[PDB]
Amino acid sequence: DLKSLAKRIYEAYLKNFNMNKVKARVILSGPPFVIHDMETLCMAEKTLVAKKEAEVRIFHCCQCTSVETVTELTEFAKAIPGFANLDLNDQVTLLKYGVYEAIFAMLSSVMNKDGMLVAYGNGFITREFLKSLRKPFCDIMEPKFDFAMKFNALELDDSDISLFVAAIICCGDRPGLLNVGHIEKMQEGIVHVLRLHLQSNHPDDIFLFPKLLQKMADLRQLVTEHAQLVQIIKKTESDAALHPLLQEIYRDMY
Amino acid sequence: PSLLKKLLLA
Ligand SMILES: CCC(CC)c1nn(-c2ccc(F)cc2)c2nc(OCCc3nc(-c4ccccc4)oc3C)cc(C(=O)O)c12
Repeated sequence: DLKSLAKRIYEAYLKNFNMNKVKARVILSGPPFVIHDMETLCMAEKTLVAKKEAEVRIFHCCQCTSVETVTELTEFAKAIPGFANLDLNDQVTLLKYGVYEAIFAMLSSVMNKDGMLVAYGNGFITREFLKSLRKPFCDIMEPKFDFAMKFNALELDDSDISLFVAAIICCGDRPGLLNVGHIEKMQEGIVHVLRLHLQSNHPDDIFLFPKLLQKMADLRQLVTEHAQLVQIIKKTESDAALHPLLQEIYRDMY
Repeated sequence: PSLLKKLLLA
C-alpha cells in the first residue's frame, strides 16, 4: 500500500519535528527577534539563552540546535515503516550517515535569502551577520544558504520533504552496513512512494524526481565539506568543545 | 553503547 506508506511517513514527520515548512512560513511573515549585529546577538542571548567570544557562543547554540534535531530525526526514523525491523547496528549506521544530510535539507524550510529562523522559531539570525563573523565561523553557513535557495525554488511542501528525508535515511550505500540487501529493498519501496507522490503532487515538473536525486548527491558533498570544517574548528579553536553526541556522529564519518 | 544507540533504544 503505497498511499498508506506515504501517509504514515508524513504523519511521523508532522508528529516528531517541532518546526516544519508551513509553521516556518507563517512565522516568516505577518514576531521573531532579529539578530543582525553584536548588540542584538547579546540581547537575544539574555532573553532566549539566559544561562567567551561571540562566535564561540553562537557555535554552542548551534550545537544545542543540532543535538535536539538529531533526537527528532531518530524518533522520526523509528516511525518509518520497516526501520525498526533492521539490525540495531544498521539503524545506528543509517542515522550516523543520514542525520546531517537530513538536517541541511530541512534547514532550507527555515531559511530565506536574508537569514534563518532559530531557537524554536523565536529568533531570526541574518545571513549578513553570519558572514560578518571572524574566520572560520563565517564560512560555515554560506554553502547551506546557497543549497537552500535552490532547494526552496523546487517549492516542495512538507508531504514531499517527509518522503525525501525518509529516502535520505534509508540508504543502502552507507559504509559498514551489515544487511545491505534488506536496506536496499526498504529504500526501493520508499523511493517508489516518493516517485509516485511527486508525480501526483507536482504534475507541472516532470523532472522533479531526478532533480531530488541530484539534491541527495549534493547533500552528501555538502556534509563531507561541513565535516572538514568541524575538524578545522576542533583542532584549531581553543574554546569550541564538541558535544559528545555530535562527536560520535562525526567520528569516522568521512 | 554509543549515544546514538542509546537514542534508538529509548
Ligand atoms: C562546524 C561546527 C559545527 C558544530 C560541531 C557547526 N557549527 N555551526 C556554526 C557555528 C557558528 C556559526 F556562527 C555558524 C554556524 C553550525 N551550525 C549548524 O546549524 C546552524 C544552526 C543555527 N543555530 C543558530 C542559533 C543562533 C542563536 C541562537 C540559537 C540558535 O544559528 C544557526 C546558524 C549546525 C552545525 C553542526 O554541525 O551541527 C554547526
